[PDB]
Amino acid sequence: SCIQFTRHASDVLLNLNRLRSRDILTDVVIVVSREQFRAHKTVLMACSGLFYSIFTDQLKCNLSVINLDPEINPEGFCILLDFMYTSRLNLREGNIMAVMATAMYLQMEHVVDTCRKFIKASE
Amino acid sequence: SCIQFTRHASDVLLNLNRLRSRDILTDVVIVVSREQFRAHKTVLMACSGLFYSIFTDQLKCNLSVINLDPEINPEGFCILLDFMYTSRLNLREGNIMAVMATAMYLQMEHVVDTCRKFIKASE
Amino acid sequence: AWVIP
Amino acid sequence: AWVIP
Ligand SMILES: CCNc1cc(=O)[nH]c2ccc(Nc3ccnc(Cl)c3C#N)cc12
Ligand SMILES: CCNc1cc(=O)[nH]c2ccc(Nc3ccnc(Cl)c3C#N)cc12
Ligand SMILES: [Cl-]
Ligand SMILES: [Cl-]
Repeated sequence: SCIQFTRHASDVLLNLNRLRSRDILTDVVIVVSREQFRAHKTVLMACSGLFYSIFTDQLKCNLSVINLDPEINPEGFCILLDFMYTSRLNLREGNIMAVMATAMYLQMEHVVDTCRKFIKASE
Repeated sequence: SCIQFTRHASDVLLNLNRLRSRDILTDVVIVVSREQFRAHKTVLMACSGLFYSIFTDQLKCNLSVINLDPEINPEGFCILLDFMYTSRLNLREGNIMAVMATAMYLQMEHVVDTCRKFIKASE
Repeated sequence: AWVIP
Repeated sequence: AWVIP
């Protein structure tokens, strides 16, 4: 018998991104080839199969720093982190290969899907 | 130049609610007349003016337990906590007064708005 | 906003 | 789903 407020989920995400901007209650640093990105473990888990596996592990859930594979591109990661917190993906000819490789590693299937479609269209 | 994945925000909220169900990375207990509710501080802050003020305070941000005013109804709080994590509000004739009073205390304006409208319609 | 889901 | 926002 519930009623639903259409904008609620987007408003929550907007506020989570504002907390990230303001570095409020961020609880992990993701290190990508020495570039560092502060984030909230719960948002990362909610968006990525890799982070869901990492932060549900009984030892890794307590880590304050996570180092990604050295082959991961920091710009690709930055673009995906922004997508996690905003639903908007800054996909460009110059970054699509890195974004797709990063999304495959992070296990973000919808992103991998749109990257494949954009690449196939340019062939 | 971004593209946007329409369902992303709702999918993130669905996953945050799954973490809450499974008590994964919950970091606060809200006590309402001895009833206890586990939650994520970031979701509470993202949904409520009261929790935003509490968890941005330099001392209160570190508390693992928050006690609400004794006049707050635990069922009203439970209904609002479910709304925070799902966008669905279980508003019924038997709970609307408690839900509205709780939403006013929690500073959730959209909820206070729909409660006022539903009450005005029954007058 | 509010709707019947 | 993907759209132009
Ligand atoms: C918003 C997009 N999300 C994902 C996209 C994707 O392509 N793959 C995902 C794998 C896992 C998760 N996260 C969960 C999956 C199932 N249960 C829980 Cl409790 C979580 C959490 N937290 C999320 C995604
Ligand atoms: C999703 C609905 N949210 C709210 C509803 C409401 O009626 N009142 C609100 C007061 C405050 C906040 N939270 C914020 C406000 C501004 N900046 C930041 Cl960083 C946060 C956070 N976190 C949220 C709400
Ligand atoms: Cl995705
Ligand atoms: Cl609200």
